[PDB]
Amino acid sequence: GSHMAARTDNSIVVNAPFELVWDVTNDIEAWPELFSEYAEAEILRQDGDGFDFRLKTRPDANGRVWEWVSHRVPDKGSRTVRAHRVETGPFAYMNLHWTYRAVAGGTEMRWVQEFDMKPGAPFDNAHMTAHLNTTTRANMERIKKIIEDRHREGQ
Amino acid sequence: GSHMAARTDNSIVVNAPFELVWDVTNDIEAWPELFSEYAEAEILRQDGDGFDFRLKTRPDANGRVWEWVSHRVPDKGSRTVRAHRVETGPFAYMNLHWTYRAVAGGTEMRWVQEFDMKPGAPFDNAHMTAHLNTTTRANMERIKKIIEDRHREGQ
Repeated sequence: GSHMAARTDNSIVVNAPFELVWDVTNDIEAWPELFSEYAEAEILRQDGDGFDFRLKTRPDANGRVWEWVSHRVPDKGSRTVRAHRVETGPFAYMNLHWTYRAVAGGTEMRWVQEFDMKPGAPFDNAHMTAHLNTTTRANMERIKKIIEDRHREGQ
Repeated sequence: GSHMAARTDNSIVVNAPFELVWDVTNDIEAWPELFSEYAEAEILRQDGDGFDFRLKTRPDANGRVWEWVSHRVPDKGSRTVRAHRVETGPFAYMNLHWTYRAVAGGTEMRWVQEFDMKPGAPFDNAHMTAHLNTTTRANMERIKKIIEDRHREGQ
């Protein structure tokens, strides 16, 4: 039979210039602090064009933990980032696309995820879509707050 | 006439492994967030063995702001970092030495600063010593808290 793939599309404006928002959000070493969702973020190797890194989440409200490896390709020149899952997990596939658009007073981050769950996975498209929206919004809001706070150079 | 140079010696134990404490404290991009004292931390160039970077403080209680360039040389293999001021400012000289010692449950950071103020500088050895101790302790405590918090992988 046929079915539709899943997708998430979230945005948030960070009151800081592109350079800072880009540098912070792409500083993998800081991810476990920047993202409340990530317990670990380990770069495994630099595939030249991009890199492969392992991510592991902090347990969610139910105690579930996710861990996977993804190939990430940042492209500062194009103010864009793309990545996709490479392991055999519940996701048939999962790819990401981040854009950083200049707006009055800051940078608007837009994160898009396109995926499809394997049949029988603990989470189906509907459930995972809800889970990802919740965590993504939480992550983007924490990141906004952290960046804007460090961006203040006064007292 | 003769006089004695100044020195500060501060320590704090961070409940995290060397790798994490080292990586975080040497991630210059994160300094404006890690250190409440730094408004900016910009790497200017990589002098091969080390690098030169510009630092600018957030105003202190009196509204005073410091900005300087220093040559920093991290040496992970030796678990040590050394740096020194290169500009013509109120400091006749200022050099730093950080050590990371393994202790039960964590890493003890020890930061030592050796310096001497130029005569006529707004701050003399005594005043600057007090200022540096206050800010250093504040910085080390914030860093301890941040690292230990991100180090927790549970809920």
